[PDB]
Amino acid sequence: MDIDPYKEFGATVELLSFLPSDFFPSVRDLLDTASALYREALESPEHCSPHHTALRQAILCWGELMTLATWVGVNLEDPASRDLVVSYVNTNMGLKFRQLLWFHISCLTFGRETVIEYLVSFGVWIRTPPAYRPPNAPILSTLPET
Amino acid sequence: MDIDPYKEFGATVELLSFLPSDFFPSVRDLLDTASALYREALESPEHCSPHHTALRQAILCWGELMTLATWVGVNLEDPASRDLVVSYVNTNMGLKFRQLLWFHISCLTFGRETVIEYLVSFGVWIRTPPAYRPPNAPILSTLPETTVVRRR
Amino acid sequence: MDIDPYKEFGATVELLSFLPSDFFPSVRDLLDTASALYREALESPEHCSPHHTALRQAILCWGELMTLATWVGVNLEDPASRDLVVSYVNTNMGLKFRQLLWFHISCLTFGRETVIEYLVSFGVWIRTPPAYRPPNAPILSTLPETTVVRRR
Amino acid sequence: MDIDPYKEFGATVELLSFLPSDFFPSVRDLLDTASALYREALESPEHCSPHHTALRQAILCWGELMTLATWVGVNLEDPASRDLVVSYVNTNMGLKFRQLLWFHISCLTFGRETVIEYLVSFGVWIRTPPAYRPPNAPILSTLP
Amino acid sequence: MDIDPYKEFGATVELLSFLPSDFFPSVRDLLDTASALYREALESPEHCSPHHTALRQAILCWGELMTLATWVGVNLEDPASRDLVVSYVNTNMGLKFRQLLWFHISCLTFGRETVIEYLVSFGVWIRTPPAYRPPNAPILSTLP
Amino acid sequence: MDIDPYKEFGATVELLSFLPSDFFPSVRDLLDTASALYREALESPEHCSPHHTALRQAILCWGELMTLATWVGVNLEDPASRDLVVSYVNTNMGLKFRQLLWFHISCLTFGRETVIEYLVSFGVWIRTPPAYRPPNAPILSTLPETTVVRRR
Repeated sequence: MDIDPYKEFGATVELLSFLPSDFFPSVRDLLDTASALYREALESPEHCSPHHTALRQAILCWGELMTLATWVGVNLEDPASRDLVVSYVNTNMGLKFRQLLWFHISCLTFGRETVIEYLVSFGVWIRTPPAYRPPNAPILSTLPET
Repeated sequence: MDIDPYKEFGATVELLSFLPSDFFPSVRDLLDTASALYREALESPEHCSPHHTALRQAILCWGELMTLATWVGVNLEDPASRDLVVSYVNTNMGLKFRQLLWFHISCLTFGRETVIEYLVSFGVWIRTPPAYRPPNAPILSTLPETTVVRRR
Repeated sequence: MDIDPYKEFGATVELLSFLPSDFFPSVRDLLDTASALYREALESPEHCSPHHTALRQAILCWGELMTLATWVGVNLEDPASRDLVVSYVNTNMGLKFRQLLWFHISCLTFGRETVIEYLVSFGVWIRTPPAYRPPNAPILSTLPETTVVRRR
Repeated sequence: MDIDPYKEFGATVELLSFLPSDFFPSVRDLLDTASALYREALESPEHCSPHHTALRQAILCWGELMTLATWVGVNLEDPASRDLVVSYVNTNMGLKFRQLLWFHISCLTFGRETVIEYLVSFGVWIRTPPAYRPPNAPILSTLP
Repeated sequence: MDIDPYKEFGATVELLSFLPSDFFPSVRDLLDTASALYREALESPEHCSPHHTALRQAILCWGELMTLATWVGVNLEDPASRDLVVSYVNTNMGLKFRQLLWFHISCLTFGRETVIEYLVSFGVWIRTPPAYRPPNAPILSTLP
Repeated sequence: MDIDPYKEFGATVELLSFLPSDFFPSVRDLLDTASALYREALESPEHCSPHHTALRQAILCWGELMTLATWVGVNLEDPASRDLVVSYVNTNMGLKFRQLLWFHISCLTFGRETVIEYLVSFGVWIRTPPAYRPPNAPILSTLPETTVVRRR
């Protein structure tokens, strides 16, 4: 079955690929951000939003993957195999999780539509040659202008 | 951060613990049932209900796990380490996926409250000692077992 | 082309694939039943329903296959080839034809919405492991108590 | 069981017997035409018409027969019987499939009336003796 | 990117594949016809129709390719590669240009419906076996 | 024939010929942008606008040119001829294609009347000699202050 994790929200894996891989923060900062801002709501027994349920599923899966990594670290008897698998897991699933968490945390903080607008603007600016674009990179902010 | 995947639906992992680990069907049967009943909803561009969102997330994760399994299948030379990894992944994640799929599929077809009522009935019947259990264990169905329809 | 024969009727190959091979009667029983109940309607030049058209095509196809079986049985000098061909044809196409005939006859007798529900019930009951399965399957029948008394 | 596939559609085998067996095109051209013009409908979840229903069953049946042709090609070791079976299946059932496909494709494209009057007429042209038969055989066309 | 040039106009490559490659006229006859009938419109400052837009781009592209054919003819010294390049450019891209020009010129002259029914029908005449194919192949005409 | 591709849109080759070669992004950027913003509209079977039709023709033309580049790269035995042909094709047609794609994408994003004014402004500023030219060119941008705050 062909399922896209962003289609229910209107976003596409073709819109997220548009930004460069090095843009997204590390998992440690995104998990800390989530713990700081939304821990209580996530543990709430109500369906606050579809964003909360997606975050809940993604966090539990990452936990299970980390448990698997630790079990491979105790069980697996040779250094090359354990090293190879720890690298593979960390890099590929970390990048995927990083994109998904950044998208949902930004949608909750700034509004999904506003976040998508910011994404498009930033992608467009990274294509424009530097002599012919505004000098400061676009950033999301929540301070008032006054 | 401590999250329970059932708690937003008003069940608990402890309530499901009443079911024995070998109760749940195989992964292939659950995926076949989902393919038969719900493909068009799951693909559709609407958040029809929280159950569809949860199913969507679970399926993608299982898919990525299978991809990793196949990648380990190519990459590692030593058979024993890859065999250990594959057996671990299949057994441990398979059982968890099996439970979550059974729960969300049953809640969609029968109704979440109806599924909770079954769980309770199954638990009550399994506590009874074997010398006194009636042989008709509870099962979820929509029909009288002896349904007769007389057509004109 | 890829086609699902059931999709036009709102069922799927997946949903029917849970029925075991012991469930279907013999081809001789199904042809007897189809004739005894519907010969005149089938021979009518009217589009009575899509079920009638599907039954018509299938019957003629099986007739042609039986003609092929009689031809191979005459022409080939080697009994091993004859036996291999006849056994393959009878077992595989007879089982496929048996499933399709049972589906259309049941839809005509009971009605589709009813057949969908009964099929779903069977699929749910059969996936239950035998240690927990109640001993008697769901039955679909036109005689509820097999005692026939003067109608009203 | 007195089962004529054209009878529910208002023709008969006997009427269709006016066309010689050499007339009908190859199975490949018919399948190509069907794939080009009706692929979407023949795979959609509706009975658009009974012509749509009959075509689906026929296609699936040819599929099963071709699958059997593949099984025979592998599992019999005597080449002579294997060839005899393949040649018989292709020639005899392919002729019937070609007739049925041509009839339903033509009925969908031109309409029953257009096709059937055409049968009755091509027939009239073929009964004419060679010395008076015009070289332009009748042909179906939508151009006014 | 799933880009079929006929799809926005209600045909497909697959339908257009009924015509053999020998059928389409030479590029010179098509360009002569376009110059004789639409030179004024194809050079006026309006989008009279999307057929007018598609034709302009195609003509400019053929122009650039022919300019490249002139540059290759001068700047490569090995004659064998120079000839191979010229022959490849002319044969392969000229076939595609001929198909596209024929389609748009015909759609402008006779109208989409007239052209397309014609495709569906010429196709029907070609699938007929040689022993029964009438010698008069279908042809587009405006005469009543 | 002689044709101006811009004349149907109310611009001319002359007006655009003032833009320098350093102004246009790479072809890889423009194809990425065109896909990311308009793939579904382009694949729609509807005449959304003449801009869509022009973009469609150009994309297919560039695809065919790239096919030619791969063919020449295989078939020719002499690397000098290959390099001369590939470099010519890439530089001249890539620059032409880059200009046309930038024009149509900008017209779709900003709107034509706006693009005309901006082009005229650039042409006026660029013809000024550098000793008197103010140091920063006119900019056309969708983000005025590159600080993005919750919309109204």
